Amino acid sequence: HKCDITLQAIIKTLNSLTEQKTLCTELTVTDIFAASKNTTEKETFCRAATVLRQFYSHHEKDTRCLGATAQQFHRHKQLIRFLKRLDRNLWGLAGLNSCPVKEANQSTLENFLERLKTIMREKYSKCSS
Repeated sequence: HKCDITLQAIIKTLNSLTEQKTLCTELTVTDIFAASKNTTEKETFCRAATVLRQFYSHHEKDTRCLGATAQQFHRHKQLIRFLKRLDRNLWGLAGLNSCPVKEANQSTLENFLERLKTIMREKYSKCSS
């Protein structure tokens, strides 16, 4: 379950998420990676899934992100869709719903996703020859 193909599904979505820019990828999320100690692997996924869920739940209908042009509106919806897909996979990996996030530092969504991608790519690396 640890080196499950789900790792690839998460990476694929993160690749799409970071090659896509929005009017709000600069808005912030709690930096769960600002901890001088990321707990167990499952706990890290639960925390990442938690911060992303509050982000898309709070910005799906945000006037700052909805967009003026058809293209902006499309990218917004696309972003929300990808976040939900990423979140779904993370919760699946976490096998946990109740996890505390105490970090004060706020990082832009964009930087948070790049960081998560790095971590995910590392897991993939540790799983393969």
